[PDB]
Amino acid sequence: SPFKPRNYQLELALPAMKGKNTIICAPTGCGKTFVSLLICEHHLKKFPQGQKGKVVFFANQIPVYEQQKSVFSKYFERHGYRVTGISGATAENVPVEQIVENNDIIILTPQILVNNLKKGTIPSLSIFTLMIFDECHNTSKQHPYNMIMFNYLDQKLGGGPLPQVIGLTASVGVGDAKNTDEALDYICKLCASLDASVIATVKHNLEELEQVVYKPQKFFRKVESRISDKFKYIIAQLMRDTESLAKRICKDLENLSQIQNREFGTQKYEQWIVTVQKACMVFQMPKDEESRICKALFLYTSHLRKYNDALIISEHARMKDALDYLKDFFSNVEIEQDLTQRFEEKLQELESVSRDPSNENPKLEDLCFILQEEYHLNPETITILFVKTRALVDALKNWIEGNPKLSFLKPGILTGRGGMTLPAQKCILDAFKGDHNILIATSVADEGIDIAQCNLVILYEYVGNVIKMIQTRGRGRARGSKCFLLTSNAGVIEKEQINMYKEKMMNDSILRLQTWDEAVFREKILHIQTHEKFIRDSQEKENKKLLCRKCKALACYTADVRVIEECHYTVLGDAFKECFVSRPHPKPKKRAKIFCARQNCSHDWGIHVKYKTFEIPVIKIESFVVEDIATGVQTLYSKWKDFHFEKIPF
Amino acid sequence: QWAIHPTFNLKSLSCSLEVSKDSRTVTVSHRPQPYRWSCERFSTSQVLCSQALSKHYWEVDTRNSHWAVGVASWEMSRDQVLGRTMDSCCVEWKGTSQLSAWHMVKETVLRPGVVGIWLNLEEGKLAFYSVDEKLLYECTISASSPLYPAFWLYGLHPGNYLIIKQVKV
Ligand SMILES: Nc1ncnc2c1ncn2[C@@H]1O[C@H](COP(=O)(O)OP(=O)(O)O)[C@@H](O)[C@H]1O
Ligand code: ALF
Ligand SMILES: [Mg+2]
Ligand SMILES: [Zn+2]
Repeated sequence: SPFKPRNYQLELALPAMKGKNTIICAPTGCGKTFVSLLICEHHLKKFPQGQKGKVVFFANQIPVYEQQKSVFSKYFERHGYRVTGISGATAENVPVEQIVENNDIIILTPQILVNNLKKGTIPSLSIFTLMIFDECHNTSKQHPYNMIMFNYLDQKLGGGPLPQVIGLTASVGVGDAKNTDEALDYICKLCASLDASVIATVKHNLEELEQVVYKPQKFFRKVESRISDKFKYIIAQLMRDTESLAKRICKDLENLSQIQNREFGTQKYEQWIVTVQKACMVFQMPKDEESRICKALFLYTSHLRKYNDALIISEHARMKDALDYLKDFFSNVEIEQDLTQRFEEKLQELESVSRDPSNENPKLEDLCFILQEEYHLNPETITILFVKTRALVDALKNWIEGNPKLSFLKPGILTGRGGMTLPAQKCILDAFKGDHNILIATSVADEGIDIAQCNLVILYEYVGNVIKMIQTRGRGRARGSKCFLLTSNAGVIEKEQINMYKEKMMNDSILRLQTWDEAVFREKILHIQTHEKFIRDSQEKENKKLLCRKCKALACYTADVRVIEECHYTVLGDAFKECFVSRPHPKPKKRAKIFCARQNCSHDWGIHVKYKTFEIPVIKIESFVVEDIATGVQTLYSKWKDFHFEKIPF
Repeated sequence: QWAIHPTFNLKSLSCSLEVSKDSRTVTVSHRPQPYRWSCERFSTSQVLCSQALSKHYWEVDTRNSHWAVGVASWEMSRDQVLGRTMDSCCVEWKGTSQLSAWHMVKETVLRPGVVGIWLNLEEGKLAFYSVDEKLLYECTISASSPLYPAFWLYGLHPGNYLIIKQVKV
């Protein structure tokens, strides 16, 4: 009620009010949600007595879903329209076939609608009259939005009434253009993909926009690395030693992988290790010596990979975290005794260099400096920090809570479900309206969190396509806000600069497109839709052995595996009941795990679980190598979809 | 007459902040300046005058963003924020476009200008001035340990420099 509609909202609403399928392109923070409110209200009130229509509203991430549902519920309570929502949260849900019919406004996540359409419970899209697509720029190759549109267009082009389509965006996306022409082509293809005739952008009331919406400012921070790293040097020495050990047993392995000049802390090295594994555990010999060599190479490569992960975490996260991870692996888990001696040799030196604060990670130093100086300048402010990986979320949480210098900070974690839950996310969000001052977020904090007060956005080695850049920068709804990209690589800065340009070129291309005459636009859109529909339509149309990946013991055969509930795999038979051994006090204790029978091979196959009445063990294809019963060939399967056999029920 | 002709010290310089060869200029560098790691290093964008003060006057200009000028003892914590600890008393032009004087936990807020500090430890009085001249907040503080002028500069606005101006009688 207290919200007073501004002029530019009416301007944007106009074409949709008329009743054409439209796309709205506006800068972040202008209040496109209120525009959707007004369009929905005007469209619904238009119908005559005795006839009513439905409204559908999607969202990708759960917190966005929750806040949109709350906004709609608060706005439309007074008119008496009944709204509702569906999500993964609702358990034992009433069948949707009629919860669509009972209510007026329905909020969803597109996967639900796609599921129902594929199953067929919802007959056709004609039950609806208005479809609103938030963050509409994602309508592309296989995103669920595009599958919904595929159903829509396949229905329209062949032979019932169809609903109006409205899309909202803050950046339509440029794709991979190298010139204005390809940007124009990409935008035209996008508009065709969702059957829109009009693109609406505010121009008449621009000046009003400038003092209504404050554009955030951008900054870069390059941080150099240390020339001398004791931990890096000693771990690299361990790398050289372990590599020599691995080299000595094998006849050759320089030649096995085409990769060359492998650095130590690079992902290329990790790919090399994975390739050497997948090439060596598949290597066969004419027999116990074969298993022994396989075991030795497996252990060597596993420790190599674990140390490489420790190195990358060390160069990203703080000093202590890498040693924590390594010590946990060693303690939790012959040759392995030798390697344990090797690590325990250096442990104390590693701890000593870790507790020397002079060798602290420079990135953390500069991040402390930025937070300190900002919070000195403004005592009160709400800032968001963006990372790549949840492990880094936990690491930064601990490091922030453990710094006496940053007594100001009050942390709040935020991440996608699976793991924080839905009500926890809702509470953390609502608290910011409160005693929290900093929010550590993963990728879910894009596409609109709408915190009314945010003046600082920090990117911790977080870059990508232009869409992510714009959606990250836009989070600073509060005026005077700033964004800081912190990194230790110049190429990242270059990518950021070129992405800024790409944004500019897209913004010019859309203005060029707006000049085109109507009904030629629609004609070329129809042509593109027809061509793409033709392309898609014509686009598409035993008893083997399984053995332990580490000791090559004959685990089982696919003739004895019965799938339960189409989604779990198990095997019956006393023969399998000897080939493994459980653990007396399993590490989770929260149920007993499976392990290789021979004391030589401590390899985790699967886990126990109980179906309705029966306790049974289940295995993962990630544990075995498959071997033909006729020939001696082998492959490796990482995922049951690739494996092909006689899938048999319980 | 009581005025001294102070100069910066090169032992408490911040890696982000740079000093000229004449040591009469401080400024904010575009990129970090690698320096010796020491327990003395602030790890934050403030510096101290070289001269120790155990009847002395010295004045700085605020022309050319966000600044704090005051007095601090050597026994102050290096990582602590200027003007909020026990040993420090300063005046800062805060981000709300206001000038204020900060005491142990308190902040008395009151148009920026070129500032000056006149101290008399024998009388134990601290006076802040604006040259136009004008007067700022005056206090009665005397420290057992000899003090130094403490200057904090905004650490993210490149091209922002501070010069102590050397007037004569
Ligand atoms: N009439 C109004 N007056 C003031 N603020 C408004 C009004 N209508 C909407 N808003 C603000 O707009 C915000 C929603 O913006 P939103 O559309 O989510 O941004 P974006 O365009 O980036 O998606 C809300 O936080 C609300 O405070
Ligand atoms: F649509 Al937005 F922040 F870009 F809510
Ligand atoms: Mg939005
Ligand atoms: Zn085994």
